[PDB]
Amino acid sequence: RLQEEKRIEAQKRKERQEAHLYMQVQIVAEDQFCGHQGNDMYDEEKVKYTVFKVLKNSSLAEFVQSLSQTMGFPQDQIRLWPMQARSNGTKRPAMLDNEADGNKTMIELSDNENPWTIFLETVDPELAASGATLPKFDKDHDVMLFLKMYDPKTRSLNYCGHIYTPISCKIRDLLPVMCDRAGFIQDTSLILYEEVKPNLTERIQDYDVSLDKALDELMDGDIIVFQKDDPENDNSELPTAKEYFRDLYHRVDVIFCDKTIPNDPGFVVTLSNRMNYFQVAKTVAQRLNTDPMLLQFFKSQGYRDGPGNPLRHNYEGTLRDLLQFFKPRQPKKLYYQQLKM
Amino acid sequence: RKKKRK
Repeated sequence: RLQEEKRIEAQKRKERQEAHLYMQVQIVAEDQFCGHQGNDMYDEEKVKYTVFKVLKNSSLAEFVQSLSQTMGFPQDQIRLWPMQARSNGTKRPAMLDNEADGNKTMIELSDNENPWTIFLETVDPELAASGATLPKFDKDHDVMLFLKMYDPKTRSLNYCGHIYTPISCKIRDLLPVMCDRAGFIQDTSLILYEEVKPNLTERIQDYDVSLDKALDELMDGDIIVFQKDDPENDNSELPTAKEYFRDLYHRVDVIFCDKTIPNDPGFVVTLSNRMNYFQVAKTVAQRLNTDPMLLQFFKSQGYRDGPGNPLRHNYEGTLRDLLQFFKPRQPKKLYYQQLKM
Repeated sequence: RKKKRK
């Protein structure tokens, strides 16, 4: 039974050779969207896929069959929304003809893209018994919107699912769904934003208009963030969804090392390129239970890895001006020392 | 009129 080991290298090649024949279809299921705190639907590094080695010139009906089987669903009670990267640095689900663009080879539906990520829409697992089917979708008068709730109090995003809705329907007819899915009372006054892309978070002003108008460049996969219109958002440092998405686009992790501690491993803080000295000192101060006026920061020599000039506590710049001398790996870093009393 | 590109 060692000759069963003439076949480990007979596929360590037979597969290395045929590899050009196959593509990697990376399925994502909607659950992987919960918790995600950034833009778009997930995070390619923290996302987890169900991977499919599928024949480049395979068929799509063949995939749905293989798919339905492997994951355990009815080849007719599910939907494939191929993930699609856009010119604005955003990857969102896009339509697919599950019957017309189904005469084609799998590789070309991918647009010669491998790997090929595809959002897998499944009927809810509860609604299953109910005789629930996955509702019909008119690829011309309906749209699929994804819903995120923003909580200023935690400054976190709570996924709220998706919805088939006709375009003609008006934003006002969507707010009840939002209150509901967010665990909110009905008629709770809400504020709404389309997440267009990083740093762009347009606020949706006129509710009583149809989506087709209410959303600039409406498309399947657009994203509406909503939040309570409550006065206690104003005690939050990022009171609106927009302010969160800004501070997140501007967000940057920085290492801090005590100059006096030799080979100080130091620690990481997450800061914002448009913070100023007070904001940085106040932050890093909290992270060590000591007064900010007790921290002496040093600029960056940018060449030697040792602290540069002492940073006067009246520094008129921003955190960015201090960090512009860094590159990739060079793990953006400054030096401090604790002061007496 | 829902679009096709961005």
